[PDB]
Amino acid sequence: GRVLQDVFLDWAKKYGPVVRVNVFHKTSVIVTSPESVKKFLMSTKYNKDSKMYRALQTVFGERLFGQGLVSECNYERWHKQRRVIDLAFSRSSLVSLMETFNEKAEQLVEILEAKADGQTPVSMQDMLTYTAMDILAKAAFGMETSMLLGAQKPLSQAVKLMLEGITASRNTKRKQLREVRESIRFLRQVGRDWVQRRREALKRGEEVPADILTQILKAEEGAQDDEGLLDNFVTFFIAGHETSANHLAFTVMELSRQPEIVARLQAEVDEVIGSKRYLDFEDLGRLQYLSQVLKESLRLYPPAWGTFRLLEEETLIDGVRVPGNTPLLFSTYVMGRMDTYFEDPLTFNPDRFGPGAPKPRFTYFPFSLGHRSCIGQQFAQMEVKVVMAKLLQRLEFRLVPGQRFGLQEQATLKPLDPVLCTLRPR
Ligand code: HEM
Ligand SMILES: C[C@@](O)(CS(=O)(=O)c1ccc(F)cc1)C(=O)Nc1ccc(C#N)c(C(F)(F)F)c1
Repeated sequence: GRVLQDVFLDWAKKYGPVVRVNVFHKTSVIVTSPESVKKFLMSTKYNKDSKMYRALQTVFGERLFGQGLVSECNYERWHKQRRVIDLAFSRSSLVSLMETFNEKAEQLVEILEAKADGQTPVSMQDMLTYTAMDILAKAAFGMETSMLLGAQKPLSQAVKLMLEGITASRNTKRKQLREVRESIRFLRQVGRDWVQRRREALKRGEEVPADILTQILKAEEGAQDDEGLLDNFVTFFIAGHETSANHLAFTVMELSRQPEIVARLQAEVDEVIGSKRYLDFEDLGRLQYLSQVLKESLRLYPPAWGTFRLLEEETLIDGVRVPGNTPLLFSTYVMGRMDTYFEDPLTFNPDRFGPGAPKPRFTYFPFSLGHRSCIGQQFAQMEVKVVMAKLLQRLEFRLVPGQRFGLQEQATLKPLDPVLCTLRPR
């Protein structure tokens, strides 16, 4: 259960802060000094490398993320979508999402409580993925997928294959090619239909609370076809649930072998929310220790391990001449595991993020940094606190003997094993 990132870690440690590599069968330079991270990520002068993102824009010759918000590299084209889409992420937009967050988390916990007999194995990876998908579908596009309740099996199956498609396409077979193409076309069709269903409600003068769909449509205002829209549809559908689910899955997985931390987490949910059923916005800020545990989870287990920038002009980086036209790779996974940046890096220790501790300085970036940072950071941090808070209040988890703690790389990092647990009530 090692990943290509673990090899980059070995080389960063051994060959220093500037290392030429092969990723996606392409030359790049991995750059792992905090000073280089600041200089390149913190300036609008450096932009994403279209070359490295082509594997999201299209897969197996089927259009996927296209020139959506993640995969668009040109600053001006990106800046135009971002300025608009940003509105759906205001403090007030996010406050409004609390209900969706509580509703899905509650439904999750209820489903789990029904299986909490200590004998039924439950894939926490699958359940968390269904939750995150149901949350995203509702919060972003105003649709109920009810995957938690067994619905939309074809859609979840389509996301699954598509993800494996992204996995096979850039790294490594007859049916897979067909399945993946079909899955990508199904996803884009799903988006067609949900855009239509929104348009027809609007056509009949119905009222629509501003959301992500509202701003994606709005950014597509004046285009002859809606292919840009479906790009942004698939972008958010995927990016707005997969990393959250992976992050939750890693956190649950790790906590199963951290009883003392669970005890403090439990003690904390009690003090701040009690046995209350609904979490208020202001409740989130007070779950400070849960916050540290999630931060520490992202340090060791970042679903999105890093990012690429195009270095346009030959530049000196930490004493090494790097030629112009070179993709720079930045890895929060790598830096998180280097003892030069984090003491005893392999130890899961949430006190690293405790009150009074200096904040890691450009050595930790699970949502990236600068202008290309994650638009959904706060959205994500909120949903996962809501979900974990409810789990911690009501349930205890035990990993099914034989479950491993390792990682795998699909389109993101996620647990190698499905996180099979048996459940008991707290
Ligand atoms: C804990 C979960 C999350 C983490 C770890 C996370 C991680 C990241 C990272 C590292 C970036 C940079 C990608 C790159 O440079 O190529 C990114 C991009 C972004 N993610 Fe997130 N993300 C998560 C949750 C969310 C959610 C919930 C949303 C949507 C609701 C979302 C939407 C976005 C989008 C659209 C981008 C592109 C931003 C831009 O270039 O303007 N993510 N995410
Ligand atoms: C194809 C690849 O899986 C591989 S990668 O190793 O070149 C890579 C991983 C993570 C990155 F942030 C950037 C690149 C990939 O680009 N995945 C990727 C990148 C960003 C995002 C975001 N946001 C996602 C996500 F699935 F949408 F979350 C996947």
